[PDB]
Amino acid sequence: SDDQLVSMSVRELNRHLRGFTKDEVIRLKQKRRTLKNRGYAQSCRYKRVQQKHHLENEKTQLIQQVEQLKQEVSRLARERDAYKVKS
Amino acid sequence: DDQLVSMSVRELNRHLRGFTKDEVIRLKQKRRTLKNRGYAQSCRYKRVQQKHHLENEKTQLIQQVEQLKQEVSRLARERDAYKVK
DNA sequence: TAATTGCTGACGTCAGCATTA
DNA sequence: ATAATGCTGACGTCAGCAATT
Ligand SMILES: [Hg+2]
Ligand SMILES: [Hg+2]
Repeated sequence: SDDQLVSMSVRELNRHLRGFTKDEVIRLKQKRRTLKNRGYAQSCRYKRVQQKHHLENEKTQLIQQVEQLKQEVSRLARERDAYKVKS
Repeated sequence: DDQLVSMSVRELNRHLRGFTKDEVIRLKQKRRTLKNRGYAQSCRYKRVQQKHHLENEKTQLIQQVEQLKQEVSRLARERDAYKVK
């Protein structure tokens, strides 16, 4: 079965490929990789979405960090201005 | 041939005039399939370009928060100079 | 009221690079 | 040294949307 093909032990599978011709063995060995690849690619898509968002979220954080540091610059500059004049 | 993707509407329709309905259906599809193959290549290109622009966007920020930190720690000592005076 | 076009999200394939058994 | 596994970049199909024809 397709499902059973994807799911069995490295050994369990070998002990089940006995009667099948050698060229045929490879076809199903390729089928196992191909099938397993279908799974990996899916999981990769999810991960990529997570990674896309993460970078997006970093950017958000860096921007508010920029605002806040600018807001600090300005106030530290108000104090320097007022103290510069008295001095 | 596969340069079927090349010929324009006007060029193409006239090319089609010889063929049967069924043949037309087949060729028109191969065209969209071919045309789409190139479209996909475009979407990938367009994507790397804007993937980069984003990398630069972050890099310019990671540094912008440096001159800002340095600018504040500069204004710290400069404000104080006129504070202590 | 169609058809064609261009683009993009999502998939499944395949090649490569490690990592693991 | 083999074989298998998982992940990922890039690709080609296909669907379905938007905007032209
Ligand atoms: Hg990924
Ligand atoms: Hg794109």
